Amino acid sequence: GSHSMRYFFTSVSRPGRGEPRFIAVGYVDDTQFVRFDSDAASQRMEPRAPWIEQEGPEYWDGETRKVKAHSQTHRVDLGTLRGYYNQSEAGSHTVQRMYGCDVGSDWRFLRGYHQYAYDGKDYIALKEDLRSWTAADMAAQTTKHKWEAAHVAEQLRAYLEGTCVEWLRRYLENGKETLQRTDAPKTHMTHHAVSDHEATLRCWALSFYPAEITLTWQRDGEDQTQDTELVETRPAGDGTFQKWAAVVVPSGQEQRYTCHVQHEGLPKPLTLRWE
Amino acid sequence: MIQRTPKIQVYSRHPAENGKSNFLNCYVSGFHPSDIEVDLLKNGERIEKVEHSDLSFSKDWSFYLLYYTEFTPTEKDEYACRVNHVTLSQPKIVKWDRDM
Amino acid sequence: VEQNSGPLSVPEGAIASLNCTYSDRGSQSFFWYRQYSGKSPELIMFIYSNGDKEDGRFTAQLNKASQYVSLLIRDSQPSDSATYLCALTRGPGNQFYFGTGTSLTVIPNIQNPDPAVYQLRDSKSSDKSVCLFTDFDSQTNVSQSKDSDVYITDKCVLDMRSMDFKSNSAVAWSNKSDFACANAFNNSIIPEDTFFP
Amino acid sequence: GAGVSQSPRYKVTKRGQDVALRCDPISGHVSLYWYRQALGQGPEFLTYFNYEAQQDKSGLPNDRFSAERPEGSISTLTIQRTEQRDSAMYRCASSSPGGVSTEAFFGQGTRLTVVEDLNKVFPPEVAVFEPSEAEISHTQKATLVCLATGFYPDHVELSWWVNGKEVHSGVCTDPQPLKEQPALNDSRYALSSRLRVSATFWQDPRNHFRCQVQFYGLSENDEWTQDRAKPVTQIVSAEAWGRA
Amino acid sequence: SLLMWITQV
Repeated sequence: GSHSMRYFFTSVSRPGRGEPRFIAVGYVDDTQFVRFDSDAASQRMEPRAPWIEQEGPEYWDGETRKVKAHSQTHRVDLGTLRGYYNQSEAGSHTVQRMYGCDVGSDWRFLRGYHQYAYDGKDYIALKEDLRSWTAADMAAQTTKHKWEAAHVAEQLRAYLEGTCVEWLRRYLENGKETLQRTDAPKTHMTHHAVSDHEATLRCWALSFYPAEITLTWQRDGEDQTQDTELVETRPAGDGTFQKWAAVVVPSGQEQRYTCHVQHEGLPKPLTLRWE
Repeated sequence: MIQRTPKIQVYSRHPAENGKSNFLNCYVSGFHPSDIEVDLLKNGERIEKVEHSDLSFSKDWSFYLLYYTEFTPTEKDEYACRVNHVTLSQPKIVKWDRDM
Repeated sequence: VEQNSGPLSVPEGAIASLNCTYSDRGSQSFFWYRQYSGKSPELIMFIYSNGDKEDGRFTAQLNKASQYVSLLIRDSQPSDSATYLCALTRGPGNQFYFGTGTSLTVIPNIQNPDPAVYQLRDSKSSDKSVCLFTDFDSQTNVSQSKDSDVYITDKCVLDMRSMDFKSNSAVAWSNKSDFACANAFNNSIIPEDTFFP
Repeated sequence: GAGVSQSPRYKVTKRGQDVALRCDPISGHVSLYWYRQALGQGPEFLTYFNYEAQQDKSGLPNDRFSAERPEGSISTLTIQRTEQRDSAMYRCASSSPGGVSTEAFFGQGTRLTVVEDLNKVFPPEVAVFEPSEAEISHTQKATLVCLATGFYPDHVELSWWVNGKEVHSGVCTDPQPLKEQPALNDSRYALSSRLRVSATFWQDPRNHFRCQVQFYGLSENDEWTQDRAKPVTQIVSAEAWGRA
Repeated sequence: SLLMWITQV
């Protein structure tokens, strides 16, 4: 159904140890496709997916020029933000940036966004209308007054609606076998006795895509989402994801409990039980 | 200035089985700042050939990295993930449990 | 960025119209530059919003649907005589494109014509001599196809700011000849009542 | 600095030698563009930079042309093995102080002329012609005429000086010079100018008129084997006092 | 594809 393209940028100062470290990465949905690293030997935007490699020399030269311009801009932003917040030269600080666009089932423009962060907290963010900003504090309003004067929102809105979507559409067609696939989760349950009284029932879900998944537990019909040990949806390493949810149960009452699983690739949601 | 303590998860790519080709993973996530040390251990001592993913982050600006390496698990061998970070008073080790 | 074909000639005090089209519909910022003879281009106006933008006598107009820009010089003086350049950029960090340029020449209104061909002596040596054809209205224009030895320059609009008095002048000389100063400008159609002393 | 500053202003070069055109932009301007402008045409695009990195090289006419901007400020366009067809007015320009979009601020430019033989370079012979008898009686005004002749290439800046101070009122100079021998390609040039004042101002012997002509020819490092004087960058003047 | 960006904070 819905899809998205997003670029993530990180810039970290290393005072008296060369230039700031700059890492940029591009995603389509939950599949990474490009990267750039300022410490790497190549000094180029490199491919991190099979389907992007078919792009000619003009694409890669163009992306290298643009990502180099990002790198050098966020280098200045570090110096600017240090002066804004009145911090010492020797201290290390972080600048994070994210932008991109979403699309619906029809591949039309759903929404866009463009956000900044300094030392973990939110700095400045483009609102959903793409014509106005949200300033976190004193310093963010200084940047807001500059960017309202420079008509930056009008420039970003044109990209996010126009260009961002056209490239997202084009990547989805290029990597049809990778991006538009939908791998179903391979589920199974496992039993482990904690004590004479207690017993744990873990409900797995392996090798699925995309990462959006729901694993809830029920005690004979009704939900009991409290006392359910969830974990982060973690990457397997080969493109697919993993997740599990565990519950503590009295010994000899395992078949009362059931694990409900919901996923895009699943036509109907699976209901698991202990053997 | 905010700091976030990393959340560690040690696990295999595919279901573990003795004497088979597999990839050991360590998924550090939900941490800030980005500067972090991660090693994969084998019975105490570290492994040399250990690749990692590119630096990215989640909606709350917290970073995530996947450190990984090829390995052959057995009955007797124990693997783990040692992680050091500014938020931690000492390097935290997390043992690989086969059913977690 | 294809611009209108020069040159262009406009009377003094009249509305001069300059136009320019462009292919790239994604162009954000548009500019009008002015380049005097042997000088660098200087900015007159910038425009990005549609419709008109007035700045004194100059009035720019952008139509991003029909994708053209235009500059309208109202009550044009002789000092407006320049090559007007249109310019645009897709945005900050991108290439900065320029049109080919239209060569504007605002024809000065000489309200008191008094045509005359005067002879002038060189202060270094008496032998060297030159003929000054001056104080003629803009309807007249010169020509140089006389001889190999004889040289004749084009028009030159001088402007006495204190006295408020324009004057089109022209210069003609020979290297070595029995050079007729009366019959120097006999190539071009000079006025009927020109003063020969 | 305050504005954009190129160097050199004018440059003569022997055919086959290399040249380096300098461009010092405005402080803090991210973008820096290069252009060449042929006689009676708009600025043709060559190349540009964002911060340090040269962007698209496609606009550079051939592989002899090259450009750098190593420390992210001063750029340097470099033409190797020059040819006569490389001769043009090379302009640079900067924009975008702190990344925000602005106009392109232009430099003064570099007039490059690639000459086949250095012996064809000549400085101008200047001469001031005094006003006519008939002009003062007829129009009650006095027109001085200056005439810089026999110079090559077209590297000249004419100016009038009344009593040791430059004047722009009442002055007219030709937009282009004339070829002394139009048939030949390497022909010398000739330029004329007119300074018009009142009859009373000319007739006063106090006033001192002077036609100054700055010429740009060869530099100090250019070799010179011929017997006549080296045709270097120089001011050639000519003067005439008042009389009644 | 990245947007061309030089605009500073």
